[PDB]
Amino acid sequence: ISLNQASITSFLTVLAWYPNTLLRTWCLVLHSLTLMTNMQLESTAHLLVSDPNLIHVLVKFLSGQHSPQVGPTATQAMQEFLTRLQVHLSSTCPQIFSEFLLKLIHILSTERGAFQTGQGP
Amino acid sequence: KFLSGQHSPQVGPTATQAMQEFLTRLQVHLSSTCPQIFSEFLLKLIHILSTERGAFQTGQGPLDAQVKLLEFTLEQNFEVVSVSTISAVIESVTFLVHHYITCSDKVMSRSGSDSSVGARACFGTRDQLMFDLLKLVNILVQLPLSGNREYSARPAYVADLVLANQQIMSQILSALGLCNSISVGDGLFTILTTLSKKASTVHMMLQPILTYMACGYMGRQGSLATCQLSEPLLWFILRVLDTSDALKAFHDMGGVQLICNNMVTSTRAIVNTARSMVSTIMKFLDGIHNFAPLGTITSSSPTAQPAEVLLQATPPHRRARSAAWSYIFLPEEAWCDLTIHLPAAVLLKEIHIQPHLASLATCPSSVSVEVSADGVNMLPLSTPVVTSGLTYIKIQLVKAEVASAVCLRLHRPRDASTLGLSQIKLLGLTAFGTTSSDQVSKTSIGWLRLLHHCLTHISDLEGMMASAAAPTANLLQTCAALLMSPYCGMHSPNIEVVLVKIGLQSTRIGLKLIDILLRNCAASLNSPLLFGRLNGLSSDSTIDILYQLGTTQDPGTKDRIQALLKWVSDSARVAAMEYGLLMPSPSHLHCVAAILWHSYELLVEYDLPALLDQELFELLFNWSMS
Amino acid sequence: LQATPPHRRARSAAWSYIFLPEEAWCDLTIHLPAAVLLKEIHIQPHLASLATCPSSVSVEVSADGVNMLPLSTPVVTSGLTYIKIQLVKAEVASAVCLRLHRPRDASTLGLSQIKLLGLTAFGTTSSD
Amino acid sequence: TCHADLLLFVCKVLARIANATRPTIHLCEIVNEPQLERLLLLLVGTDFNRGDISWGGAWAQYSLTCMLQDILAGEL
Amino acid sequence: SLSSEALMRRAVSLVTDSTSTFLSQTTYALIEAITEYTKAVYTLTSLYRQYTSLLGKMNSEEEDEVWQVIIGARAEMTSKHQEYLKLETTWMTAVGLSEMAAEAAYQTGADQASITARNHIQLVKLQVEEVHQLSRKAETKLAEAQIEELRQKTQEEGEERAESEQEAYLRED
Amino acid sequence: SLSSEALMRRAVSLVTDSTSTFLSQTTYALIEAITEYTKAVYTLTSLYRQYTSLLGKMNSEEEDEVWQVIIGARAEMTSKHQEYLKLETTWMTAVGLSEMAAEAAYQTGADQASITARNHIQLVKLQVEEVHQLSRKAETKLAEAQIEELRQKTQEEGEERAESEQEAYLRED
Repeated sequence: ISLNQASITSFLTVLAWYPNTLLRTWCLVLHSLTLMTNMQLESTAHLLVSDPNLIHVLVKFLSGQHSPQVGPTATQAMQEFLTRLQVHLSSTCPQIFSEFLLKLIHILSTERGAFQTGQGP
Repeated sequence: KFLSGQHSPQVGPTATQAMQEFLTRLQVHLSSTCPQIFSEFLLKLIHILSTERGAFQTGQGPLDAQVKLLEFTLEQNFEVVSVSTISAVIESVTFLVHHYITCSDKVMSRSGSDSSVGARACFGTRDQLMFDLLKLVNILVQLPLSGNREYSARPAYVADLVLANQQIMSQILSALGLCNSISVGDGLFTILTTLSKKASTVHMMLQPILTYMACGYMGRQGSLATCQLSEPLLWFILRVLDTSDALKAFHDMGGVQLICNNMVTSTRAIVNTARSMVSTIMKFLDGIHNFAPLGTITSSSPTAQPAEVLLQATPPHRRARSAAWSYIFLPEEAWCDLTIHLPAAVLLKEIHIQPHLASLATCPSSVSVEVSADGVNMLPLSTPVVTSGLTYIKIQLVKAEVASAVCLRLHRPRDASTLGLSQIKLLGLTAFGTTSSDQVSKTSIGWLRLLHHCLTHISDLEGMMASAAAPTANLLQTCAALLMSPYCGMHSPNIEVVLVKIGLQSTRIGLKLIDILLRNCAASLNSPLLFGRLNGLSSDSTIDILYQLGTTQDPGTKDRIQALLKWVSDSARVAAMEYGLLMPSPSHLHCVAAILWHSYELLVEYDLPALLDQELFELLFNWSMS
Repeated sequence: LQATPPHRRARSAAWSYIFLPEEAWCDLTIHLPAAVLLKEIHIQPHLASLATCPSSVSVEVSADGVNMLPLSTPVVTSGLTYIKIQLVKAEVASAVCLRLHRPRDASTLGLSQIKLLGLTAFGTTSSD
Repeated sequence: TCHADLLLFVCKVLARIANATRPTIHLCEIVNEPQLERLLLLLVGTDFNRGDISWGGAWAQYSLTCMLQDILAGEL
Repeated sequence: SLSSEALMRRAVSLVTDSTSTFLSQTTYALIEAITEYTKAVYTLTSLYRQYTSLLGKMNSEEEDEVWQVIIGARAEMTSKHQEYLKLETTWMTAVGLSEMAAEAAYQTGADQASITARNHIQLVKLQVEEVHQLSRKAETKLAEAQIEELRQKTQEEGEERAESEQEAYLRED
Repeated sequence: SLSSEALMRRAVSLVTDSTSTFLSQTTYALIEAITEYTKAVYTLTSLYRQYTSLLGKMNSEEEDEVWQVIIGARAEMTSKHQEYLKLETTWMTAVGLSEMAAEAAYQTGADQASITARNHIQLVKLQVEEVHQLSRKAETKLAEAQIEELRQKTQEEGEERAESEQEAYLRED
């Protein structure tokens, strides 16, 4: 089942504002995004990385009686998602993915970011 | 910064006591000269902490210190506090609590010592904080307002601003609708009760309720979209509808049509989960039950000791010196996994893991539960549960999930290289069989309970309500369906009162009601259908209704009696040769006879004998002899 | 406090605390005869019943032995067979108050031994 | 007026019949666009699902999902 | 293997009867120390009555010597309490052994031995709970004597306090 | 009472030696059953090797009889597997019993008895795990022989199946 550009944009927007995103929801989101990068829509990966909402989404994910961790499965899904982004962008435009990574890490590291406050998985 | 924060997030009694000591001194020094700035500071403080990405919303910071601050705030006097900040905190706090209830975790794991009441539980940790915030909101809405409505006084109230605020009211009412029968739900219910008491006019309180009842999830529209009801919210609405003035106002604003329209629509939008003759047939073909013994438990580590002993229904003796199962962690391993495959999918409700009580140091520090409905694609239920220091691991799924496999990922103990387990239980239900052991929220009955209260609570207004309720299409067909459905939170006699009062408020619907009970009860992809029920079926309820229609003395009585006799002749005629005619209920025929008998002995004011012509009598004789 | 620890298999906790239903923290104040340069605090839980091990420990230190000051936020201690709290910066301490949090899954807190390791200003014990 | 327990068997029978025919019946041959949209909205729609409360219960949700998956697999 | 299972069943009957005798001796030692505790409890009860009879300011060579004897009684009671608690911990270990033996008896098929084990376990546990009831009886009467001593002591205390307030009011006020 | 506690200690010594007797007996029965299982394992292994030598039509009047014998061997081996696994369950029951007995010993200060029991448990467990090693080698060798049987059967019957397809193509097509 192939979603269109509007569908993916709506998905990312909802995720950006979705307030109640629990861990199973996050695993679903990451698995779905992984599969979406594999869709033939401009490649879908470029659409995802070019969207600021993707950074908003991953920042929320990494910003978080349960342990703060997410467990190997959720973490493995996040790694799998990033790996798919990297693979699809390698042959066409990896600078935006790398720029995305640094922008992601920058946002997480800025004051009141995930790293500074020691929050998130 | 102080309240926003391997160490525990708490600060301990000493640091927490210092914050209370600090705040108390502020309060004392400001009491005799200017306490309003201190309260504004607290509310501004609480607002900042509650705003999105604030301390409370993200669950950050010392919970003990935050709760102590919240407990301290609840004892303060909020007179002469600007309305801007009060509305800001109420908006922020209600949004937060609505967020908390909607964002509740999927699984639930408490220690045996803990006996608190869940947030989604009424009329009885972060839960205490949310409840503490809700207590604060209740205090604020009761504050009288100054002459110019810009500061708290010392007869209007902040409740009017809250009630006049559509977003705040939507959050509170939608939030309470996710609760079920002191906890957070009590706080929402108390606040809503408080709003009703302080509302300037009954219309102020009713409009948010009616607005919520007029929309679906998050204010959505649509043919089949209807608001979520719950016993606490439904109980509250009934309290709101307790007076004649409120009921008159509810009627005047289209409330009765709204709830009646909702019942028809919501009844279309639900499938009965009550067990039916299909479940009985499965039983004829031969609280939760442990399916772990039936399953096979494996691990991804080739070197793990076989864990089948864990699945055995009988646990080992609590003082057994050797853990039934033990796992030796490689120096680089943090998680071990145990995959339980069940022979068939079950409605999983709890997972019990028993650590080796003799050596609790080998208990896993945390457990990550993944559930697979198909048993192939595991999906984490929630973040790992902290399990160090637990003699018993009870992981309760708030929403039971279909699960054919359960993967337990156990974290290496804090202070041991070996993980020792005694038993694993997978409790749940099957689809059918012996092991297959809030209705208002899951059925359309809540609308009918509202409709019944309107019709019966104040007799003097009954007529008006019936007149407003009768017109709606498919209302009677739906109420008959709810009458003949298995008990779903409303006893049949109350449904009978609704049907009788609706059918008796005018002759036209009495004929329709009689036809529905005797001839055709089906509705007249979004349209109501009510195809599920046989025509003309009789019960104690239907028989009583037909008797009540026949023996009630009013202008329409004659016509109704005629209809009954018509159905008799039609039935007899059809017998001599639409389902209600093909299979006339013997109980209803006797009910028609009893109606005729008791009408004769009551000296009715219409010509009963004229209706009993010889041709009908001959038909009955021919029928009976056949 | 005894210098000689109980047997590692001592089947009964040397000391136990029964928690009232409303009590979350129990406190143990060790007053020393004179101030010492405290460097570590060792707490030995009852190994036979770890369910009675405190869930967390809040260490307060008083150089004068009167005004206690928390060293840091409570340390999570559930699931630990041995509690070793090392002070990164040695502190002069004439009293040490250990606040032990109720265990997660037990109403009684069982302890075996508490060691206050450190140095004196002078004497034999005065050993970038 | 209908019951979830019957729904489970309706879904099972639907899937089995779909996968039983020699030219397996495709979901497009069974439904038209409004019907399929309503079918999926039963599973995912907020007018039929209210979070913890799902249309027909967990068993109905699972049976519908299984039927849809079986029909698709027969197609694929 | 006829001989193997037959002998193994017989051996589990030996474990069952040994563990039964052991648990009996353990119950007897437990009962002994419980009995000594009970004795000390009744002694402390009588000593509380004595001290109550000596309440109010009188010969300390009576009042506080009875108090000293009360301290001795308390030490006796507490030490015997600790010892019977050690015995009772071992007794619960013995119960656990007997239960594990009954399970071994099932797994081998010495269900007659398993049944006899269960019977002995129940008889022992019953009698133990009975002597526990005797202990609770003694402790309840001790608590009653404590309550009487409290009523009397507090009465005298408050009376003296009132009088001391009045005597302080006699002066400078 | 030192005499009371000493008699207690000797009672626990009795429990410890009776549990060591039962544990020894269960170990001996287990070792026997493990041995006979291993016998059936190596037998079935050799039988599979023979059957592999008889694969194909070369001697059907032998292949079918070695097959039947292999069925009887499978039945014997599997029934003995279940038997010795119940026996090993009882053995682990006895080990747990002897450990709880050492626990009672340490409690009563019969440390000599506790250590004797512990060393008995270690000796027994080592000898058990030695016969278990022999059983696991035998099972590995049976698995390997079965694997080679499956390879040879699938190869020879695969070539015969290809030949059957070719032979169907030789005629009428």
